[PDB]
Amino acid sequence: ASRLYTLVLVLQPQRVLLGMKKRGFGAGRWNGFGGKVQEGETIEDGARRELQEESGLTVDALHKVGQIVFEFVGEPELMDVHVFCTDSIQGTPVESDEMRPCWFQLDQIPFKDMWPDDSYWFPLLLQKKKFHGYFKFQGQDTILDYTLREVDTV
Ligand SMILES: Nc1nc(SCCc2ccccc2)c2[nH]cnc2n1
Repeated sequence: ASRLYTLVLVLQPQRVLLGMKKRGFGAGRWNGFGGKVQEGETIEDGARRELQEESGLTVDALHKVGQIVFEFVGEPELMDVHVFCTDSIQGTPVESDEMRPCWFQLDQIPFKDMWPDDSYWFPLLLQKKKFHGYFKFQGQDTILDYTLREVDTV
């Protein structure tokens, strides 16, 4: 029992783009751009769709960099999140109803105002390593169990 989601990180040589989530799931935390994958689109098409909806950006190419599975206590469906990276983007990011975008220097990442699992795997993304992760949550703040490894194929 699982459902597909996407997450996109725009990572340039000296900065990374994050959005402050204004409503819905994860509101009040900085994150990459993404959401549910729809019927009739590929996983990559869904990532591009969410990036455009939430920031206005389009891209030449997306690269697969990780997979993370989330379990929330008392929720029947696991979340299967496919994580993508890009350097080159097309456009200037703008605010949407869902997200307020800002650039961050790579030594000033706001981990205290991010999902707690990001402190574990985001460092691997910044180091350009591919990864598989699993995190079990009780509510939105408490990690009960986790696994994390580097992989050769995402
Ligand atoms: N960084 C991060 N992201 C997510 S969900 C990302 C994808 C998403 C899904 C549904 C609505 C909008 C966005 C997380 N969940 C639990 N820990 C987490 N960490």
